[PDB]
Amino acid sequence: PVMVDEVVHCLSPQKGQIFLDMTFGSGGHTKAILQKESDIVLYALDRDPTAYALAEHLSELYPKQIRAMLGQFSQAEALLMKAGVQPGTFDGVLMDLGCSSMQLDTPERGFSLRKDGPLDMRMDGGRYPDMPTAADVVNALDQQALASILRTYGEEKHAKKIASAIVQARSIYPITRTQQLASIVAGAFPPSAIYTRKDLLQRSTHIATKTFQALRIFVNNELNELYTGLKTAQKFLRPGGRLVALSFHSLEDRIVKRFLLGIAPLMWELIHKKVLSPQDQDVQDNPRGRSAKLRAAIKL
Amino acid sequence: HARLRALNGLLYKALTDLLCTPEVSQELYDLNVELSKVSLTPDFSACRAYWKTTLSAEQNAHMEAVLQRSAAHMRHLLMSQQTLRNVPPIVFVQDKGNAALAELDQLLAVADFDHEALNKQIMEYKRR
Amino acid sequence: TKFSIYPPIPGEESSLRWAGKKFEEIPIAHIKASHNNTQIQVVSASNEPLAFASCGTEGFRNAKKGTGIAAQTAGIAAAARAKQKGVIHIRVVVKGLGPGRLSAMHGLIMGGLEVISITDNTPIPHNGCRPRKARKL
Amino acid sequence: KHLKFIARTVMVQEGNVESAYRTLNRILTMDGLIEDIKHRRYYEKPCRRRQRESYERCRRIYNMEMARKINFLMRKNRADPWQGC
RNA sequence: AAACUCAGUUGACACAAAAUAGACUACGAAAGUGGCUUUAACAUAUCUGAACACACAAUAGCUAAGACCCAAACUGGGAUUAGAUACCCCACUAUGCUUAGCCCUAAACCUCAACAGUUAAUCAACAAAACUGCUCGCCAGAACACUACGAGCCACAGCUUAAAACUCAAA
Ligand SMILES: Nc1ncnc2c1ncn2[C@@H]1O[C@H](CSCC[C@H](N)C(=O)O)[C@@H](O)[C@H]1O
Ligand SMILES: [K+]
Ligand SMILES: [Mg+2]
Ligand SMILES: [Mg+2]
Ligand SMILES: [Mg+2]
Ligand SMILES: [Mg+2]
Ligand SMILES: [Mg+2]
Ligand SMILES: [Mg+2]
Ligand SMILES: [Mg+2]
Ligand SMILES: [Mg+2]
Ligand SMILES: [Mg+2]
Ligand SMILES: [Mg+2]
Repeated sequence: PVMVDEVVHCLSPQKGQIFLDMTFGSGGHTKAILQKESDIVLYALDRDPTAYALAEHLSELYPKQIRAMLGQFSQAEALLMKAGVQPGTFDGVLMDLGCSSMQLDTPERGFSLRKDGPLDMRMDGGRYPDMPTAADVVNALDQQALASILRTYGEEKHAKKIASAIVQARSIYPITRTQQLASIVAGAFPPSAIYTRKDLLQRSTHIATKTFQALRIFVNNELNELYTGLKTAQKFLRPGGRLVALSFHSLEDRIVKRFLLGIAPLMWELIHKKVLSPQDQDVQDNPRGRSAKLRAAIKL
Repeated sequence: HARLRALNGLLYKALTDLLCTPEVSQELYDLNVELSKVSLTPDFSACRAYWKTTLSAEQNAHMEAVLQRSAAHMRHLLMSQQTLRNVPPIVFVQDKGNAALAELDQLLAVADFDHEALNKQIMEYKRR
Repeated sequence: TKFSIYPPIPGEESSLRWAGKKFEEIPIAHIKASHNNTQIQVVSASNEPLAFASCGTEGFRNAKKGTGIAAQTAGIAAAARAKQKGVIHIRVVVKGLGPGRLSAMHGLIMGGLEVISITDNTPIPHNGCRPRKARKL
Repeated sequence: KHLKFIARTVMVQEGNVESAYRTLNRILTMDGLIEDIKHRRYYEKPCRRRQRESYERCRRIYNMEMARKINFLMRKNRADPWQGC
């Protein structure tokens, strides 16, 4: 759990309080929250049926203190209405974004380009078979559509080149493997450019990382669904409740910041004025959570 | 763009201060010219100052001629005051917008009463 | 005779009077017109404060302070306060070249007080403290 | 340290306060005080000041020469006395 | 927005800076020098003359001790940014000042060396019209190179002098 100490300190778990975890995933933050407070009431929602089953299994440890739920942010309102809390009155809401550590580590899920897997890149784990896969997205979207998606979601300056390379490759052969797509993206640039791009940590990274990020966002519709999830969390949160959001890329951080700042009187009070960041040593320990920015607010 | 808006406001304030003095010329001060707004070209090629025009047509022409004559001198004065390091040429544009509002007031006194778009292509490819 | 723009000399046999008072006895109205504000203070001939007003005091905030309307409102308020203290004729001394430099005067005229002499006392260092470097944008 | 209400002081004539203010502003402009006040808002570097002064001198000389030339040649602008030839 | 609880009138008050004059074109070898007074004082009438010495040399900078208005690298905030820097706003430091030494660099440029002479038959171009006599300094394709090495210097991430190899048919 990235910045678990900061999340725990800011949310301040207490006896008799109601908390929601809109993204269970591994549940490390949820497990830590239940560890600190043994009398807390918690609802944990996730999209991955594997994560839902993990939460159900972990409910053996806490029978009723944790309640698992499977669905998207759009489905979150309906599922919680089925649960029976329309006012919500949650004493807290935690929203962790990005891809799950379990999802990314597993090559079968296809989120990792380092390990070859099917070009699925779908956070859903079989709940919606009709949901398109990343392979379908690349083999379906046209040159202009793919370039626009890459530019808007992966912040890729050379969206045209990568889109054209992907279109040529899919015209030759179907694109079904993550390593295949990574090789296609690398082929759009000189081979020396495979690791030329360096992250903010100034370490060599694959040139297809931005393409994978954009494709994952478009497959999962992370931006609009994050907007809907933030709106539902605001609607359900108790007055004076604490909302803590963790981000991993600039687009979602911008969306959360604009939602919190209303970019009309403000409906949030920022617990921490400046964005919280993990310790540099913690960043070295967890390179995946380096770009995790914490934004905390109280409902107003 | 934010920088363009800030520069427009700064130039409007500077020009308004300039015209409230006999600094540029005695005749221009006697004309008592007013400004509605100041807009910069997107490429910073020119600065259009929209000056309000009176009802008198001959007086309007005289004021416009004096402003056209003194535009270069006012640009030099602005560059001298260091309000802006590089000041584009100043073009004085007549503003008749308030005349329409005034005539409407006169006549009304007597008037009687993204993802989803590409999801279609994805669906079609999946079905095909 | 004829009118003279030059003020009558203190300690001189000047026949000009205002409400029976001499020019050295007429109260003073100081108007500091800063680039973003306009402060007006009326004092007696013996530097006795009588009325004070400013755009901030009138309730205008931020850029609204640096407007001619705000300066006129401050002038009207200061003139009303001075009139309630018996002031009729004033000698106006103004410093700075703020937007309200004239506008405040208009308000100070709208309050019923009569301006008998307009004076400029803008601080002009012949060469003193070095001013701030030119803004770059 | 000087006496007040002697420098930059204009007496209003029959209450035309606007006219008195315009007269005082014209006096300040003619004496160059407004130029100094506005140019001392920000520090003009000595090289920039020298360039500006040289440009102003050149422009004044050129304008005077052009005006003199126009005035001298204005005499020729009469009606044509040899129309048809 | 931040921060100040201070702001305005009046009075007292500098080791800072030197309106207008100055639309003047002066002084000095150059750098430079534009508040006032006083003292001292502006070489040589026969020219030229430093990698070959003596003495200077803006700003920035170093060393030590002061001065504190303002300005201001840097820094700290404030906004802004996904975040960060820059620009903008605020506060503030080295520093700009004085004293005593150093450093010796500038687009140190009238980009036109000093002295003498001519306006007679113009001159690639542009620039500041074209030349002659004489002397000193300097140049010999570009780039490598305001570099390396050597040497000198109060200089220690410096300055001055200044190459070569490889490469190009241009610059
Ligand atoms: N819109 C959405 N609705 C529900 N669950 C979502 C979601 N978007 C992502 N998720 C899930 O939430 C996780 C996002 S990142 C994982 C964070 C999680 N707290 C952890 O530490 O594991 C993934 O497990 C993903 O499957
Ligand atoms: K002086
Ligand atoms: Mg000699
Ligand atoms: Mg020599
Ligand atoms: Mg020196
Ligand atoms: Mg020094
Ligand atoms: Mg300061
Ligand atoms: Mg020089
Ligand atoms: Mg010589
Ligand atoms: Mg050098
Ligand atoms: Mg060297
Ligand atoms: Mg050496």
